[PDB]
Amino acid sequence: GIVEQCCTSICSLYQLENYCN
Amino acid sequence: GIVEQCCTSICSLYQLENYCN
Amino acid sequence: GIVEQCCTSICSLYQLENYCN
Amino acid sequence: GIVEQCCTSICSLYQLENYCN
Amino acid sequence: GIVEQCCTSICSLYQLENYCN
Amino acid sequence: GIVEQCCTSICSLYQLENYCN
Amino acid sequence: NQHLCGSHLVEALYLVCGERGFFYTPKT
Amino acid sequence: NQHLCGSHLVEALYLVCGERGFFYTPK
Amino acid sequence: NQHLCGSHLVEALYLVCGERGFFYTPK
Amino acid sequence: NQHLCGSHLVEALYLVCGERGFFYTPKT
Amino acid sequence: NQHLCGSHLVEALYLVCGERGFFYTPKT
Amino acid sequence: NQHLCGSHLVEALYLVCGERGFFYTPK
Ligand SMILES: COC(=O)c1ccc(O)cc1
Ligand SMILES: COC(=O)c1ccc(O)cc1
Ligand SMILES: COC(=O)c1ccc(O)cc1
Ligand SMILES: [Zn+2]
Ligand SMILES: [Zn+2]
Ligand SMILES: [Zn+2]
Ligand SMILES: [Zn+2]
Ligand SMILES: [Zn+2]
Ligand SMILES: [Zn+2]
Ligand SMILES: [Zn+2]
Ligand SMILES: [Zn+2]
Repeated sequence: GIVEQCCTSICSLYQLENYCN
Repeated sequence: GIVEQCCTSICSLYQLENYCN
Repeated sequence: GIVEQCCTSICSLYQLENYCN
Repeated sequence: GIVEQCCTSICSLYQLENYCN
Repeated sequence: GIVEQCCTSICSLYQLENYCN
Repeated sequence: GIVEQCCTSICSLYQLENYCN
Repeated sequence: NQHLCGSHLVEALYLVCGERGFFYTPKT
Repeated sequence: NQHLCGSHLVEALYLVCGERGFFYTPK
Repeated sequence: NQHLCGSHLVEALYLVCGERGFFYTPK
Repeated sequence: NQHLCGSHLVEALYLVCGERGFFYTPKT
Repeated sequence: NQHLCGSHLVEALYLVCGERGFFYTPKT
Repeated sequence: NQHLCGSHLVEALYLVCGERGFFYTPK
């Protein structure tokens, strides 16, 4: 879940890439 | 310049990283 | 008040229409 | 396509509702 | 009009202050 | 520090001018 | 449907109202 | 290419006005 | 001059969809 | 690297993915 | 006059400074 | 129609830089 990675926790720009198509 | 470059043509986030302190 | 409807509480897009001119 | 349609011409929020999960 | 003026030509935040309640 | 002036505390638009080049 | 405050609320009003325009009166 | 159009206008109004509030009406 | 382009499109999608979520794919 | 929620998270995804597109699925 | 953090603070600086440019140094 | 202009540029800078901070100066 992107929310638990990056909203509820802190995440990187490469972690955000996981959710690109 | 980057500000003009990003608006006039293509810009990558990698190129924008040069302007971080 | 829009704030008490939609900021302090949760509101819908039709509730936001109430504040259009 | 919707992304091109919204930018090239008119888009309603109703039309954008098709792209919700 | 201010909305058209800001988009068509130059706008200062001072000019936008006229539209505060 | 702009953060302690305007994020952690409340600041004015003339206080924001202090951080223009 | 949505929790919206400050500038996000205003952008939401712009989207929903559009040409109709709107009034943002947070105090009353 | 220009400046305060559409969404950006109402964001600038919120900044300038804030708790005072504001009216937005195009022509 | 127009309306929902790039960044503004995905902001409008979040508003309309919200907790439902959404997919974004240009052509 | 960054705390991002709601519309800010989505704008971040748009910037990083761009042409690739993305999916925002907050519930799962 | 306003409580501003993160990306909103930066957008505010852009609006007020504009052509003058600005520096965002949150740590000091 | 293009990409990172004006307001969107400084938002992308904040994302990329964050707590590091950044300088913004057009030509
Ligand atoms: C998600 O679509 C709507 O329900 C909607 C409601 C009010 C509008 O003005 C536009 C769309
Ligand atoms: C700050 O630059 C990056 O590390 C970066 C990471 C992922 C991208 O997609 C682009 C840039
Ligand atoms: C609301 O108008 C102002 O007071 C203002 C202050 C600083 C500026 O740079 C511009 C406008
Ligand atoms: Zn903006
Ligand atoms: Zn924009
Ligand atoms: Zn914004
Ligand atoms: Zn927007
Ligand atoms: Zn926005
Ligand atoms: Zn925000
Ligand atoms: Zn943006
Ligand atoms: Zn934004």
